[PDB]
Amino acid sequence: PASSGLTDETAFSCCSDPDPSTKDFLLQQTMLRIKDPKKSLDFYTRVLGLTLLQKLDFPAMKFSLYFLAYEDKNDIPKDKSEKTAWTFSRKATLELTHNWGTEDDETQSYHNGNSDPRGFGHIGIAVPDVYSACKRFEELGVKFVKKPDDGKMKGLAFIQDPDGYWIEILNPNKIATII
Amino acid sequence: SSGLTDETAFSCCSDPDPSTKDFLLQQTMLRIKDPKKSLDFYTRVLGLTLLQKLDFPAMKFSLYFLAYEDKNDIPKDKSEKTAWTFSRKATLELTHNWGTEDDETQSYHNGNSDPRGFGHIGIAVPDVYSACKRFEELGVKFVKKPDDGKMKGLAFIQDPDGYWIEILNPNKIATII
Ligand SMILES: FC(F)(F)Oc1ccc(NC(=S)N2CCc3c([nH]c4ccccc34)C2)cc1
Ligand SMILES: [Zn+2]
Ligand SMILES: [Zn+2]
Repeated sequence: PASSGLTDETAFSCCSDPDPSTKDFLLQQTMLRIKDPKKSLDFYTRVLGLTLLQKLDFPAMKFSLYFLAYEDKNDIPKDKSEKTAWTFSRKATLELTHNWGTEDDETQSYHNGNSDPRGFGHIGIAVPDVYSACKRFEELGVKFVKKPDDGKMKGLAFIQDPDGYWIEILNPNKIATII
Repeated sequence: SSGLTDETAFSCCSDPDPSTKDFLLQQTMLRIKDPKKSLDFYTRVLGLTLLQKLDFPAMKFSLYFLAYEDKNDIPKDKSEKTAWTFSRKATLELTHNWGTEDDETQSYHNGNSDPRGFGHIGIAVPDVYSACKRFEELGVKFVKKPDDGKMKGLAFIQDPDGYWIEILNPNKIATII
């Protein structure tokens, strides 16, 4: 017969315990290409409150990388080598990739993964209060894909960044409510 | 061209608003064709733990949450488990739309060919060369071997959907830059 999703039993049976060699692995980054770092940096820092950990430039290859994360800026090492080893050992960073010149091209944009052809869906941020977070987002001119009370899943939002990537806004202590 | 100067970049950065103080970067969502290949890949090859599984029969999809977390840390009772899962940093939400697994004319787009957007997720590891040795041994497909290309000591592998996963050592990137 055709799909009905895996039962917990089938799902749970596909799960292995971590091999000891993987014990110090961490999920360090999600990389997204960005058209204009001026817009993106302003959005991710001012709207969402993330910090720029490091900027890396690769002139020969004509791109820059910007690493953003929820980290205290006073924790960032000043020295470029110690900064680099710190940035790349932090959990949950965003690597924003700037291919030089895209900001000047008015016919160029990246694809957000949510229309054909689909793949990547979104990043997601946990906040203590979705409704107050989104009220602030609204006051700052943030574009919404889904307002918190819109649609089936009440109490949950999606906003877009300056490239159009979707960002889920959720409250971990109330997700239990909205099945 | 020539990129942003540090002064231009840094000048676009605001200090965080206090209302954002408890925000955390909780998930990256990827759509997956076959949850069987994927759970196997991410748990066994990569060593992540399945925190939780969610089903939405009305909409015909399931969500699988994976993260590097000790399973003995997972709340046993089903309600508080969810609030734990959704408060962990750096989880992967894998989205399975029912039926894609049986379809041979379907695959998802990895973001690295036209039209580009998403690039990859990235895993920091203590030793890239032994990790990739183990990966080779389990039959993992590579996009870039660690010694392949200019940037030595850094690898890209593919998951069962074709998404790229960077494999890196934070203490050797400083050398690599
Ligand atoms: F043109 C843009 F817009 F920049 O779009 C892109 C999109 C993706 C990339 N990155 C690619 S294509 N790869 C990563 C590293 C790598 C590839 N083959 C290899 C063979 C040997 C060693 C390393 C590699 C493939 C570079 C530029
Ligand atoms: Zn990367
Ligand atoms: Zn999500």
